[PDB]
Formats: sequence, structure tokens, C-alpha cells
Amino acid sequence: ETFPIEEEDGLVLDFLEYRLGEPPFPQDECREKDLTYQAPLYARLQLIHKDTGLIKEDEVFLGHIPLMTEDGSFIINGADRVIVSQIHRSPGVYFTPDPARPGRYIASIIPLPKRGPWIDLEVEPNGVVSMKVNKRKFPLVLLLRVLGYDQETLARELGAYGELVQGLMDESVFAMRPEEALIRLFTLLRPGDPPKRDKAVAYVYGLIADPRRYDLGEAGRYKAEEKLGIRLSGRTLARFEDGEFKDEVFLPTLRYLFALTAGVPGHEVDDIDHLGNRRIRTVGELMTDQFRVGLARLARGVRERMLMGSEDSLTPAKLVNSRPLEAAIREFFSRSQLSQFKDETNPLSSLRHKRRISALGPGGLTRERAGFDVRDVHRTHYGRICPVETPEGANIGLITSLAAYARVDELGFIRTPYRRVVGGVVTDEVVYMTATEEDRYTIAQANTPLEGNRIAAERVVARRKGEPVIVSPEEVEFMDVSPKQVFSVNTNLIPFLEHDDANRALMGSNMQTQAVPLIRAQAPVVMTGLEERVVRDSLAALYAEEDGEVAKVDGNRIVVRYEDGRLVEYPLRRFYRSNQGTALDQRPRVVVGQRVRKGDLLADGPASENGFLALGQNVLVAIMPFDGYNFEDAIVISEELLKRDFYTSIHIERYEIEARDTKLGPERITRDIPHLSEAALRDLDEEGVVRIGAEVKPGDILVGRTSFKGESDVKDTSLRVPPGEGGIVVRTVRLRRGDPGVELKPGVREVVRVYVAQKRKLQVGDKLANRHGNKGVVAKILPVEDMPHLPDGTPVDVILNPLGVPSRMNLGQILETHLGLAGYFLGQRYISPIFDGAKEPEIKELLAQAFEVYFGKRKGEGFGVDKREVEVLRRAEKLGLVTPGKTPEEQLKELFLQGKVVLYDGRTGEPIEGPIVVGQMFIMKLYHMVEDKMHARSTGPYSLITQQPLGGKAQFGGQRFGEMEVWALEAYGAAHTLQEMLTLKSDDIEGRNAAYEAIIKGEDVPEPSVPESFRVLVKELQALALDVQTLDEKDNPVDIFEGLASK
Amino acid sequence: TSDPVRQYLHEIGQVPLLTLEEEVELARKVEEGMEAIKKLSEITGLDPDLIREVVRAKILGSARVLDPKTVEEIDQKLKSLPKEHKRYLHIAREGEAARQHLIEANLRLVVSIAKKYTGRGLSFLDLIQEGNQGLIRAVEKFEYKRRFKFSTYATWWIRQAINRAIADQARTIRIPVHMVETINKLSRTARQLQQELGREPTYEEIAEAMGPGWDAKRVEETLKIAQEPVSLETPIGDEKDSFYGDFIPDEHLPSPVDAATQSLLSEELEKALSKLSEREAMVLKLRKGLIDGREHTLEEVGAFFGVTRERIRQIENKALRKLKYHESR
DNA sequence: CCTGCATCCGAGAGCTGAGGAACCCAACCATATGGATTATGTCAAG
DNA sequence: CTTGACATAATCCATATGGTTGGGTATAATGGGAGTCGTCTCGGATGCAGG
Ligand SMILES: Nc1nc2c(ncn2[C@@H]2O[C@H](COP(=O)(O)OP(=O)(O)OP(=O)(O)OC[C@H]3O[C@@H](n4cnc5c(N)ncnc54)[C@H](O)[C@@H]3O)[C@@H](O)[C@H]2O)c(=O)[nH]1
Ligand SMILES: Nc1ccn([C@@H]2O[C@H](COP(=O)(O)CP(=O)(O)OP(=O)(O)O)[C@@H](O)[C@H]2O)c(=O)n1
Ligand SMILES: [Mg+2]
Ligand SMILES: [Mg+2]
Ligand SMILES: [Mg+2]
Repeated sequence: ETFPIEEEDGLVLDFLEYRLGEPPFPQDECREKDLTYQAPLYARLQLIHKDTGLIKEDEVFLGHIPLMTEDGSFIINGADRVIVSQIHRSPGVYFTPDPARPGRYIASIIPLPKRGPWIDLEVEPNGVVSMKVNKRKFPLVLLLRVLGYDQETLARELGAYGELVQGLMDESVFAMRPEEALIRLFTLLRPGDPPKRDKAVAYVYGLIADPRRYDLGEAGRYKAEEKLGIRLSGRTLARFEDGEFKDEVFLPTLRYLFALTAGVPGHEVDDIDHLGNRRIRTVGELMTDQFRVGLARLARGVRERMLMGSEDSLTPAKLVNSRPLEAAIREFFSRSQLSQFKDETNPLSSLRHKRRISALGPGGLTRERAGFDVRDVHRTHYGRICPVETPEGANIGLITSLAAYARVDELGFIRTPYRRVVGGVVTDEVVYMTATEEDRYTIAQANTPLEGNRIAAERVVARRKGEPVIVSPEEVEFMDVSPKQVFSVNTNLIPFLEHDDANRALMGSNMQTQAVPLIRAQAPVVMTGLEERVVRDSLAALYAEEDGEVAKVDGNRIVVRYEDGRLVEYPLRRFYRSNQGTALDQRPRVVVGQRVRKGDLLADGPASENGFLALGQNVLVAIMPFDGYNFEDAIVISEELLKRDFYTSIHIERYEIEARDTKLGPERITRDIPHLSEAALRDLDEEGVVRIGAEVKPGDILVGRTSFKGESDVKDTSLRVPPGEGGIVVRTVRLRRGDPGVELKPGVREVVRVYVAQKRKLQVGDKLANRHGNKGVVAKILPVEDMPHLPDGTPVDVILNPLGVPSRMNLGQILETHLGLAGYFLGQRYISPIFDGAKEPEIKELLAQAFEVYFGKRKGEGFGVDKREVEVLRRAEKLGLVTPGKTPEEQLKELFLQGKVVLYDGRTGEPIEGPIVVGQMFIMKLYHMVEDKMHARSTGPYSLITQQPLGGKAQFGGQRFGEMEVWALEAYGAAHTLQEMLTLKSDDIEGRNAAYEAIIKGEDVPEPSVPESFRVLVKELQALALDVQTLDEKDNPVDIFEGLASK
Repeated sequence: TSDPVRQYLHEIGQVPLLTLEEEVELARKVEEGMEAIKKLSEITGLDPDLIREVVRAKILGSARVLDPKTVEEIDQKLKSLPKEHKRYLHIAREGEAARQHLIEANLRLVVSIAKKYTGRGLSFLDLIQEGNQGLIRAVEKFEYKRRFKFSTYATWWIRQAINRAIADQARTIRIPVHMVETINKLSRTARQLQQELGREPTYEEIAEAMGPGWDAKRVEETLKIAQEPVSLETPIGDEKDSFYGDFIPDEHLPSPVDAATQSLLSEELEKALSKLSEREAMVLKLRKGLIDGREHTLEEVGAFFGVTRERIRQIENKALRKLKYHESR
């Protein structure tokens, strides 16, 4: 499109082909050296002189283009990034009701973003039709005259529809020639600018007819062709042929508008939120748009050089400056809101990040302006966008997720699959449909009963344009493929989802992404059957490429001998820091001499157990209150979890320092540091860097550095461990000037990085969650002997408060607990797909078998029923849980089939007065760790202008005492406390110095003074030429500057 | 109303262009008016510049705001010219009018030249104004005797003015013109070398390609001084709540800990001196800059007490030993 | 002449937390470097 | 408590080097360019319509 770069009346530069080379550096080197993983782009071009025909052909280097990795991300400046897809209004022709005036309609023509102006057509109340473009109302009949339309042509094309055609006609315009009409239109659109003929021609051609300026996309072309029932030749609204304008879209659009206004059947308004009217721009399209912008800037530069350069001695290399293209690509991949720091807390986090759909971004919607209509779940979202997974705050409904079976077509429209039904017989043919195509049929639910593959049900539940209906099997045309297709990948991992309220299912879906990998992670006892596919598609684990046999196994290597006879070595990623500080390592799961078929697992990735997604741990839980320690979502856990290293995670931190050049002399990284005893320099090596394996605590030196003090001869500028951090030093990396592939900033001699590792155990203040939206902070860790225990001596691991269930209405966790109890005693795991899985009777049969094991084990040893069990059974007999007249064993089994057991209190030995729900639950540790959040400050750095404390834990900052905190202090009448907050603790410089000195001297703090921010306010008001004066009671000036600003 | 570029273009287009006869006529009038100005300078014996300014002030009229009194007195002094000499004054007036018309008519060439310097640190109107300055220079320096067209001589001056203004005003931290040329040459050489090599060149390659007198260290320094400052108001994060300057600590003012340490140190020094004799403490304070900030020499302190420098030195050493004892005590 | 009536434009829309594109040529003050002078402080002694 | 004799830092002018600044180019040239259409109501100033 951009080439050929014709020069005005000459030289012509024409594009021939391009190629992409191989990357100069591999992915891991790019990560280590802070480089972009990219490939060089070469374009072969030829310069032809118009008259001579002398052709100079050259291949010119255009720069580098970033390369997507195998998993679908990019390495930009050494950091992993994901481009988020953008949802927006599809280009084309739309017709909407006029909001101000009923019975009238507005027609809209919309091109691709930044590829033309939106064009409005509207029937004015006085009868003349008017088109608005670039905020300029003017009559459409003028442009129609320009396009070459006569009175007879318009009259015969639109005579049928009544008086609208009479309102169209205007004899003043129609007496002019298309040249006069062109000049007249140009003078309406550009008032004042001299009306040269070729100038007007160029302006109007660029408005609607230039393919390099206006562009209805392929999507817009398709939508217009299907809506208007006409055929486009290109992507513009009009053509410039034989020196004159030919219409393409305007008359069909106006005919549709008139037919709609006349109530003619077969003409309808458009739903702008319909998923047939909204499309997805993916990574390729966004990158190509930025590439086109850069190419246009390059074309401008080429034309300038063609004008200025010596036409005799010119080549394609000399004409082309590739800086704008590189700048556009860098800008897109480094500053675009849609280019995001990849979320890699666990593999599911990255997979979910790659499937995100955003309505925001450049050219998108605004978070404050989006109201109700865009945040809603449309009926056409069914099978295309998950109705559950979305953020909870101000971004709700603006960021969503692609449905599991959905596909984005070549035009950008999301398609979903349906099985074809013919004559009441469900077939294997699967058709992927857009929402518009889907609207034409009657689609049966996937849970329709079948005999063989014939619909064995007289009444079938179906959708007709989203409306639920009941139909006979004959009227059915298509059937859904699976319930899984309605929800996203994260929501598909919640078992018993049909028993959960949507809000808490949202919380569970979102919280699965914050799960931290654990060193003893397990797969859930109750699964939905999608864990293995999630692990496989994340490229976190290692699988055998072909059938073969394993030759070498190591903690860092697996060598496999395939049946081809070729030895293949797979290195293992070990203790690698993710973007979020979690450690991602691969652990071999194969032995030497083992035979492996194709696709067999070789090594487990992070948060994986034998190829299954393993986000947390299966623990024994009891659902009961406990001494107020699980009050309002708090959680009580047993110390036995800590004893056997459950919920233990590994975290890695990176600390970086630089030695650069200074005017007072260069900095240097060295061990020779003044004014420190050898107790402070124990762990440093001979080069001034801490040794691998040393333990470091807050205040310890990591990298030694000395700087020239000056100040009218060296001083300590070393890197130390910040408060609240530390651990074991696991890595050190040094990058020096001149080293291959290193690109330091000017002046920086060298850079040193240190990687420090931590093994974090569960502690009070940590956050735990299950897959059903139940989240809570650990509030108490009890010794084993205090935990409630089963009659066989087994203690529970977790106690959850039952008050979290009734108002949250997430009953799926209860069914999960019952199935977990059955599996715990039967020693098995379960796959329970959503909306088609385990029901209550099956769980009851499994619980009956589990009770046979749980009780026959006791009966064999020669034990009857406990006295405490008899007392609890009496209480339950009063409660109506068991039927009177049965033996104690029968009543115990009756309780067990309800998921309840007799439980004993570890502190007293007496039983809990009622039976308690106990079972296995899958619980994950979340990335919100109290270690990373506790922060305090007495004094520290202050800001440059306001002289107030800085913000953030990293800056050793202070807490913000905002407007409503001040309101609360005022409402208490606590004047002196508020004055302390405003002056002695924030920006009264003399006041804070005096307060600190008085406190360390044992006295009480003095009275405060004027805060510095008010002096700044006075100075800024003087800069606006306003005289602000402070006065005493007698209206005389009071100098708050102590005399420093009076001449 | 708004968009001053359109307003300026309209006002420029309101002035018609020139033909060869009109252009040569105006240039000849300008040159002959300057000759008349210098002849009047010889006749009256006064400075040529001042009479140039009075002629120009009288032409431009009251509307344009040296002052009215002196221009009036010298204008009347110009009315004492007998005959065959006031013709020079008429020629000078016509020449100044010709200069104004020449500039007004050739303003459009300035716009045509200046439209190809956008995106280099200066707005379009600023470039246009500097081009106008260069056009005034070209008008004054033009020689019609060479029969060359005016635009041929005007383009060079307009381009020079635009380039010089760009070198002078494009950067917040001003960099001299020769260093600006050096930076531009470095960038162009690096771009050509990258086009040849197919990758970003290293500093040694650029140093080799610059020529004699260039090493990699010099290229590094030159690239370092070419860095432009960033804004304190650069938004951090998506929400409009975090700025860059919010993350920058003040390193100038003393901290409360530092101020408390200094206050305690001053109190400790005062106590140590008050432990000594008052006379020797005063001598120490005078010599060590405690009474008046400034440090004295032995001669000055001795002159205060009317004693020699070495007596001051010896009593200061006795006070130093007393400080030794007190610290030990 | 008054009055009302759309019309246009302007200023609002919760808090805390985390977060990163000419080149050349010639004259000219500014600052640097050298050597000599000006008080500053010490080593020795009376 | 001085008194005296070197041995150096601190200032003082005299240039000499690089860094900086002003001036100059002569075929002819003659009006720019990116952009943006998904907020909602509300309140005052105001031009336009009627009587
Ligand atoms: N004063 C505020 N307190 C908040 C806010 N959001 C949550 N909270 C409190 O934190 C508690 C726990 O938060 P939650 O577990 O819901 O938060 P997560 O960190 O797990 O995030 P998500 O629930 O997945 O989604 C929250 C989104 O909103 C953002 N968020 C997260 N925390 C905040 C805060 N503090 N302020 C503003 N916005 C916040 C965050 O970046 C996300 O995009 C909650 O019960 C509230 O008491 C909030 O906006 N303001
Ligand atoms: N934007 C936001 C989001 C959250 N918040 C605060 O966070 C709390 C938790 O909301 P939540 O939805 O996490 C629970 P809550 O409302 O307490 O539920 P319950 O009745 O079941 O106990 C809110 O009540 C607000 O105080 C805020 O100030 N601004
Ligand atoms: Mg939440
Ligand atoms: Mg609450
Ligand atoms: Mg909360």
C-alpha cells in the first residue's frame, strides 16, 4: 500500500519483496543481557527514472521486528510481555434510531480506526437530508451532484419511498456542473482556503476516495456488502477514475435509510453491542497498524529526499531512512497500554493473560466514560466471551476473557462451534458460527437426552436469537457442543460450578491466577477434567517429541534416545525468577532406561503434579466456628501443615547496582570500603561482591562500592539489603563495558545483579483461597493436640467458619467437601465436569462405601461405639438428623451419608455437641504475602518541592493522611492531633527538626509553624500575578518568610 | 479565529507576488536609497545609523512607536538642505518604502522554505519568524547588479537563519553550535554505518568512521552530553495519579537526624570549650571559626589581643592538651 | 421592545495501595597554566 | 613569651591554548498538516424565535 513512492512531476521507488533474517541472540541471552528478541527485516527495492528507465536495485536493511516466542509472548528489553487483544466497534454501515426525535433514523459510516472520518447521514426536520463529517453539516445532494447523479437518476432510484425523495431535491445545486459542485463543496468544508480546482480535487479525493487515507477494512467491506446488498470494488466510499468521482456506498446507504424510514419490511436498526457488530484486533493487526504508520513516515522522508537529493546520483539506500519505522515499532512494544508486563505467577496466570480481551487502550473506551451499555453481558456473548470472569473494580465489564471453545476468525469476529442436527439426529459435523449467523437458527442445549445420537426427548430446550424456547426435536437445527464452551479456561476449573453464585465464581476464577507454586504441590482431589490440557498448552512441562527411550536423567538435563536413533538433550529450567518473583523450575519425572511413547511427560513444570495443574494442597477441613479465630473470613490452621512443608514456596529477589563515570572521578565496585570492621566485610569476595550461598539479613552489604565525595577522599555507596528482606544469595551476574551483546547506557562502566532466594512457610497473615471464592487470612496456627480430631485420632488441618456460606451462596465447596471425604477414605480422586458430573445420589453411594471402610476398620480391631458418640447421637436424634429406633452404627452411617462425623475437641476430649461436616478440600496460597506488605517509617526521604514524605514501601515512604482522615479527626474535635499531622510530621521543617531533637532529648515537642506547602502555594499564586498577603488583627502585613524574600 | 497558522497564511496571501520589472525596480530603489542615506551622512556630518533610524521612524509613522523629540529635531535639521540635496532624502524615503514592500512581497518564500524543518524542536511559527529574520538580512544584503533573481540569494539566508535558530533554541540545556554540528555528524555517521552493517554499530566502529582525532571514549562523552532531560510530570502507571517527580528525594536540606546530630555536636563543643579557660576558649573559637563562621589565622587573632602569632599558637596547643585531658576525663 | 427555548461550552464525576535531518571560516573572550609575590604556620632557639 | 630562620599555601598578574561565537555561501525556488468522531447531566450566557 505505501509503495510505490512516486515523486511529483522524476523518480519512482517501488517495493519488490521483503525477508526476515534470524535473531542475533537467543531468548535466554536476550533475557540475561536485557535485549529484545527480534529479527532483522530487509526490503529489496528498485529506483526507476521515469524517462531513462535506468533501474538501480538494492536490498536495504529496515531495522528489527520483535519475535513471538513459542508460548505466545515477547521479550522486550529483557522483560516478558504480552499484547492484549482489543475489542472495538466493527467498521461498516449502521442505522440507529434518532434519540431526540422518534420515527427518524441516523445512518453511520465507520472506517478502520485512524483511517478516515466517521460520516453521519440524517433526514433534517425540514426535509433535506444532511451529512455530517468532521463536525460540518452540509447537504448530501451536493456530494451526490459531485459523484455524477442526475435528477432523473435520483428520482427513479428513490421515487418509491415517498416524500423523502422530494425533500432531497434542490434545483440550485442541480443546475451546477460536478466541477462547480466540487468547488462549492470544498468551500463548505474548508472555509477561507483559496479554492483552486486541483486543490479541491486533492482534498475531496483524500477525504473519501484515497486508499492511502480512507480504509474500510476487510471487515467493513464485508459488513457493508452484506448489509446493503451491493458489491464493493475496493475499500473506499468512492473512486476517482477518468478524472472524475464515481459513487460506491452513498446511494445504497441513502436507499437503505429511506426504506427503513418508510417502514419497508426487511430493514432493521443495528445493535452496536451485538457481537456481530464488534470485532477483535489481535497482536498481529495492532503491530501491523503501527508498522503502517512507521512506513508512512518513511515514505514522507523518502519523498523529501527525492525532492532535495541530486537526481543523477541516487540509490534506494540513500533515499531510505529507517529511523521512523524502528521508532514506531519500539513505541508500540514499550509504551502501548496494550503491551503489558506478563503475569507469570503460575502457568495459568500467563495462559489467562494471553486470552484477555480489553475494551480500553489507544482508540478504545475510557474507564470513566463507559456507562452500563459496554459493561453488560450481551446475549451474543454466549459461547464467545465468558460471562463470569471479569475484574471486580472500576474495570468490570471492560476487560473480559475468550470462551474456551471460541475462535477469532480472519475478519476479527469471534466464532463458536455447533453440531449440525438433521431430522432430529445429532451428527458429528461441527460448524463455527458468528453471532449474526447464529441468529438464524434454533439451537438446542448440549444436555439434551440422546439415544444413540437421536434426540430422545419430546420437549427440547433451545435458544432462538438468545430467547429460551421449548421446541420439538424436528424444529432443532443445531446443538451446543459442550457446557465448557460457555465459560473461560479459569472458570472451567471450578467443580460444581452450577451450585455457585456468579459473583463468588468470579472471585474463584480470578483468585486461581494469584496461586503460588508450592514445593509439594498437589492436583485437586475433585477435578473438572481440564487440568492436563492447561498444563500441556502452557509449555511449562516437557514431553517426549517421539516414541523412544530415556538415556540420561539429571536435575538439569534429560537426554532421550528416539527410535530415529538420534540423541536429543533437553536442558531443565532450574530456580528461575518469574516477573512476579516466584521460582519456576522443572523437575524430572522419568528414570534411566524407561520407555516413553509420543507425548509422554518427561519433567513437571511449576505448579504441576504428574502433568496435572497443581495450584495448592488437599487438606482435611472441618466446617465449624472455633473460639472466634475464624471470625469474619479468618482461617485457623494446624501446625502439622508447617511440619510436613505444606504451603511452602520459593521466592527470588533481584538487586541491581551500577558503577558509572562521575565528574569527581569514576565509581568502582570493590571490597576496599572505609569505616567498616571486618565483621561487615565477611561475605564479600575479593571483587567486592557477596559470595554464592551466604545468608544476608537487612543491613548486610551485597555489592561494595565507593564514590568520590568531593565537598571541599572516598565514601560508602554500597548496595545493602532493604529492611524486611534477605535470604540466601543464589546468583550474581556482572555486565561490563565491551562485553558482546551488552548495551549499557552512556557513562555506566558496569552493572552487577544479585539474586537472593527465600523459602517461605505459611504464617499468620497469609492469604488462602479455594476455587469457589472463599478467601481468608490465616489468623491462628494451633499445635496438633489442640485441633479437633476424628475418633481414630486423626486431626483436621483447616477449620472454616460456616457463616461464610449462607450469604455468599457458594454451595459447590460443600459438595466438594463431601466428595473429598469419600475420596479420602476410599483413596481415590474424581473428575466432575461442570453442569455434567457428580450428583447427590452418586456421592451418597461413594460415602456409603467410604463408611464401610471407615467403620469396618474400627470394628475389626475390636472396638464398639464410644460413650461420647452415643451422647452425640442422642443430641442428633433430638436435632432430627437421624431416625429414632436404629442401632448406633446405623445412625452413625446415616450421619456419614450426610457428610457429617462425630468430632472430638482436642482441648477437653469431650465431643462437639453436634456432628460436624469434615472432608478434603483443595486450598491454594495466594501471592498476597504479609511479608511483602508490612512497612513502617519514623523519618526518611522528602520530596523536592512540597518537602513532604515520599510514598511507597520501596522509597521508605509514609502513609497518606488524606481528606477524609482529616474529616474524621475534625469530627472528633482532636485539634492538636490534626495540627501535629499537618505540620510536625509532614512539612514543617523547623518543627520536625525541633520535634525529633526534643524527643531524643527527653522533652515534649514544641509548637508547630507554617507548613512549607502553604509557602509554595503563596509563591505559585504570586507567579499568577496575584498578591496574597497574610495579615494580623490590625490588617498589617505578617511576613511568613522570616525576611528572606524582602529586598 | 483560532489556529494562528491559517491566519498568518491568509495575511501572507493577501499580498500579491512580484514580476521581474517590479522586483528589479524595488531592489534598485533599495540600493539607491541606501546610497542616498550615506550621501546625506557625508553632507550633514552625523552618524549614518541615527539618520537611518530617523528616516525609518518618519516613514513608519506615529502608528509604530531614539524618541519623537530627537527624531523631530534631526528631521528639522534635515530641512536646512539648500537644493539638489533634499533629493537624497526623497530617494532614501522611497528606498525604505521599497525595502518594506520587498519583504512583504517575498514573505511566502520563507514559508515555503520553513515548512521542511518541522519536528526538530521548534514549532512551525517559530521557524517562520526566524526565516523572516533571515529574509530581512537577505533583503539588506541583496545585489541586483549581478542580475540574479532575489529568491536565489534569499534562500541561503533563510536557511541559515532557520538552522542557527534550531541550534540555539531547540534544547532546554543549551549546547553550542559546533557541538550541535558534532552531534548531528555523529548521528548521521552512526545511521549510515548501521545501514551498512545491518545492526547498531559499537562505539569503536563509530570512532573509526569519524576520522582522526576520535576514540571510543570521546564518542561516549559526546553521546552522554547529547541526552535531553526528562519531565518531572511524566505519568507513571495507567491512572492519572502517579508522576515521575513523586519518586525523587531531596538531598539538599539536612534531615532531622542530621540536624539533631549537628545540634548535639555544637552543644558538645560548647561544653568542651567551657571546660577550658574562657580566654583560651575564645582564642580557639576565633581560630576554629566558632564566633563568626570564618576561620582566622594566628596573626589576626593575635592582633585582636595585641599579641604575637606564636603565643596564640602555643596557648592553642595548651588548650588542645586540655581537650585531651577533658576527653580522657 | 419584552419574553421563552434550544444551543454551546465549560467544569465535575470516592479513598487507600502499587507502579517507571549543512558546512566552513575567521576573530574573541574565558579559563588554564607559570612564575613570582604574600601572608601562614612550624622547628629551633634564646 | 618572644625572636628568628626556612617551607610551604594563597593570591596576582601575564599570557597561551581551546572552546565558543558571529558571518557567509548568488540557477531557481513563493499558502501546512494531523485528525476524530461510544458522557451525562447541569448550569449560565446567549443568539434566535415568537408575541
Ligand atoms: N480502599 C479500598 N480497599 C480495597 C479496594 N479493593 C479492595 N480493597 C480491600 O482489600 C480487600 C481484599 O482485596 P481483594 O482480595 O479483593 O483484592 P485483590 O488484590 O485480590 O484483587 P482482585 O479482587 O482480583 O481485583 C482488585 C482489582 O482492583 C485493584 N485493587 C486491589 N487493591 C486495591 C486497592 N487497595 N485500591 C484500589 N484498587 C485496588 C487491583 O489492581 C485489581 O485490578 C477487600 O476486601 C477490601 O477490604 C479498593 O479499591 N479500595
Ligand atoms: N472500589 C472499592 C472496592 C472495595 N472497597 C472497600 O472494600 C470493601 C470490601 O468489598 P467486597 O466486595 O470485597 C466485600 P463487603 O462489601 O465488605 O461484603 P460482605 O457484606 O459480604 O461482608 C468494601 O465494603 C469497601 O469498604 C472500596 O472502598 N472501594
Ligand atoms: Mg477479589
Ligand atoms: Mg465487611
Ligand atoms: Mg476485606
